[PDB]
Amino acid sequence: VKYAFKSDNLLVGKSRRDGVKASFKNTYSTCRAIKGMGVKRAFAYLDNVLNHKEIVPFFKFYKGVGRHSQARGSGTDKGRWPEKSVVVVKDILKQAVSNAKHAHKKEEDELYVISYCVNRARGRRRRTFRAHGRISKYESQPCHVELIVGPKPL
Amino acid sequence: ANLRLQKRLAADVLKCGKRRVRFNPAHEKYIEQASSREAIRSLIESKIIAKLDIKGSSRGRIRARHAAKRLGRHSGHGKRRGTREARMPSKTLWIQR
Amino acid sequence: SKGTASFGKRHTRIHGSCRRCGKHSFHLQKHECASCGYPSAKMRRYNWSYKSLRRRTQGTGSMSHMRKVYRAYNSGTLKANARKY
Amino acid sequence: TANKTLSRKLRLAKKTKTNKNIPRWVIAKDHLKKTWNYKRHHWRRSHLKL
Amino acid sequence: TTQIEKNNTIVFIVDRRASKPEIRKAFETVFETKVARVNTLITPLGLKKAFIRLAPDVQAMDVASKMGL
RNA sequence: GAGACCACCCGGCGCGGCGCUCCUGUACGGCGCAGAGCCCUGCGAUCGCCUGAGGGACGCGCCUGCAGAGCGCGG
RNA sequence: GAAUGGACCAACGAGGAUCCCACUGUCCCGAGCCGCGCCUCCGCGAGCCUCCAGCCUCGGGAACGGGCGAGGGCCGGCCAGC
RNA sequence: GACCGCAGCAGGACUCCGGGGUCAGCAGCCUCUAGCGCGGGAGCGAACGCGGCUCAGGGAAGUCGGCAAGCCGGCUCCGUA
RNA sequence: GCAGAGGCCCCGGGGGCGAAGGCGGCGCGCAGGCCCCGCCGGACCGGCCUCUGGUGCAGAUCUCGGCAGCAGUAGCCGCUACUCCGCGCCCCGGAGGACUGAGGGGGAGACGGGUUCCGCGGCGCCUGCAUCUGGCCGCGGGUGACUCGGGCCUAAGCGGCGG
RNA sequence: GAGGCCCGCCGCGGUGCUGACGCGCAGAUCGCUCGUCGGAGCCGGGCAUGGGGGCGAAAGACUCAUCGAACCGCCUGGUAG
RNA sequence: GGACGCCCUGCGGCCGCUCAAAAGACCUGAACCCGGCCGGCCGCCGGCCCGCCGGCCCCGUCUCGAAACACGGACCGAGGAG
Repeated sequence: VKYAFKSDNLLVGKSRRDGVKASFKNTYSTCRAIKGMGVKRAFAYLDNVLNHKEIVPFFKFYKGVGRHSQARGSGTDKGRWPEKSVVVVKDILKQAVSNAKHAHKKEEDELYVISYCVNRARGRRRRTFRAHGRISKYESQPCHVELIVGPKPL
Repeated sequence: ANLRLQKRLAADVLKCGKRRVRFNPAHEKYIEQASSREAIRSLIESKIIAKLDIKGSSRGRIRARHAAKRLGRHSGHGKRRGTREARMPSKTLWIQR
Repeated sequence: SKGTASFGKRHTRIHGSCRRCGKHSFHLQKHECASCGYPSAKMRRYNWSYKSLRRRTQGTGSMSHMRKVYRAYNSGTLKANARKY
Repeated sequence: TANKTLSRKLRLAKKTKTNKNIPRWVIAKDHLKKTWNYKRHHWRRSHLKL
Repeated sequence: TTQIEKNNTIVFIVDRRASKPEIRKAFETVFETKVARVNTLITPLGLKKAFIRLAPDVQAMDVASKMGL
């Protein structure tokens, strides 16, 4: 009941993490960027994003995201380099690729990221002290990351 | 590790601040093992732990300026920022006379 | 000045623990328990606050003697009474 | 405070003694499920005798 | 243990309503020993800790060994 | 040469040197038959000389030197 | 208008006015510079508001409309300012 | 550095001891001893804001008003309606 | 239409061969609404007649609970400041550079807190970034007096007094 | 060597910028500037005076962020054309 | 109250296990709200194969008169007044 991608006899490996303490917005974009990529390209893309060589393009949460030179061909001028999100996503995509190799003996080359589902989660609710003796919230926005690897489109 | 217990214990034994206590950069593991004043005293005798000198301010320039003010070199009207009465009180001069 | 700075000057105990009721309500200057009523022989019980009466009343505590005596009257105290009478 | 009264020292003492978590064995014996003293206090947030 | 070996002193938790004369006599009667001095503090937890220094002739190590310390 | 970010104009960049020019104003040191004087034959603020010196540079020219143009991404 | 005090100012005054000298970007008339914030990134992350909706011009209308009547504009999504 | 203000709140809250130099100074400016590097890091060097610095010639013409800045300032000796 | 009460439901109403509830789709009724089917669910539920009522919500600056867009936005602007190397953390050690500058960001008391103290281990929480840090969490300890202070004396004051 | 004398440090006040702040550092702060600084001074502890009362170099100020009459509970689910 | 194997530096994941069922820190699990994937480009009413044409101001409310530049209302669930 925790996996969105309902399998349809495709023999595709799956991994996930629940209550990840990262931004939901900055993790959804990281997973959206890797979708459709061979897991070898995705590992080198995520590594490049950490070295700032490549950029995670933000298609949904773009308000306040700076336009950068690296996002020229992405389809959106806006983009960023989330570091905590990339570390988390890489772990899930390494577990997914390991699960698919052990379960169906697929090769890493013929595995492509096929589906993802980042959902919002309940956050740690710390407090923020405002002026005129008032207390507000500093609630986090954690995420349930789901990464699936599979043969290729068509 | 956190050798803050051993810089507190050695400050007590050497009777100095923890800013004067210096450990050998090497033999750090031996300092880590010590957790008692006696096992700190042993490392002080070994010289693994040592204290620095107070290293206060040089008075060499100050003793030269005072020596030349004794000759009269540095006390002209420009260098006087206090009243003649404040510098030397008339009452004191009358009492001595 | 009226509030935060003046709250800084708060460093004294206006009230203390009551011997009779063990609440932080014994005034140390006037020597009177605001809740207990001590040093008075009688307890301070006011019918305007029935909630105050309910917080400290017979039955809030152990009632160790009364419980014993009530059971004994429902057992063999009544017989001892008739023997004395 | 350094010049404490005995009566005050003894009331404060009980608070330190009763500031203890539920023993793990007691949770197993009573099948408590909820596992927190709640009566526990923290010196910075608590206002004992206030 | 260092106190019992070097300062000939046995540390004993006692009733808080007890007094240094009563502690000295009680330790002497129960342990069959001679006590030169008693020093006592009421712990932060309410208990009373009494440092019983045994007389120089008596050896606290022997009394502690009989006790089980 | 252009700019908040982007974009724009250009690209084997660029770093460190060598000249040129310009900025400040004559470097440390050595020397002196300079120096008020002093007490010692030593001290001494200063002065001249070497020294339009030295130091500096983001401007121009050059390279004598390390370098420098993706099997990165799209396509 | 005379202890509902009248008149009178030496010395005082973070009191209220007027002028002179001095002085300065107050100004003519602005300009360059230095830090910090801003801005971009990494990690954190609120409050407030909210029928909807968010381009105009005219007309009617509770006589001063984003929405109605008639015209004229208008890919859509953002950013820094304002 | 743990108290009291919702908070490990550029907010308050009583005392004790108090080195050196410059100086009239327990002032300001540096320092010995002792303590220590604070709810985070980089890049850039926009407007604008804030905390400053300077500005030709004139000198309050600005403004409700010289607001703000600037001038002046220590000591010694003259000289004072 | 709702919730309960008294009856009925021809062999004694419908139910683990699937009740209520939830979800999607019909049909029926002018409509309030009702009914069926599938799927989830997992133990109860009605039609009709009579009876009873704390009986039907879009508003009340409505109460309470969740929670959106703003929005990865505003912000994380005091107290001069960190750097290199090493198990390398804002830990720690060494080395440079600083700062608080003896009405100290120094060392101690009174009060107020009440274990915050110390050692060992740890990061699930908190440390508004991080943590291998810590005042945080767990465990085990810690305050010794003829001479110091209370106690004692009296002050301002307050209580007591045949009454 | 006098003075409710003057300059000026801490202290104690709080003038101006009609500065910052104003979803603050803060339900009155922060920065400069300023009033004063041997005195009708300042500060701590104890103590007294209590709500139509107190206390007031008087401003209807102050009385625990509350004041032209405190706060707590109750009358009270007061009454409202 | 989670067999075993597979993995992972580890965290944790995947397989499945117990069970009637995960019912897995817990019964059912609505709305608001949001992420994946597939389909469209869209408010309401009417007509038709269905994106075109025609019509349509934001309710509740006092009021002579409210779309009002009058007032209350972000949204949804529960409670809520003869």
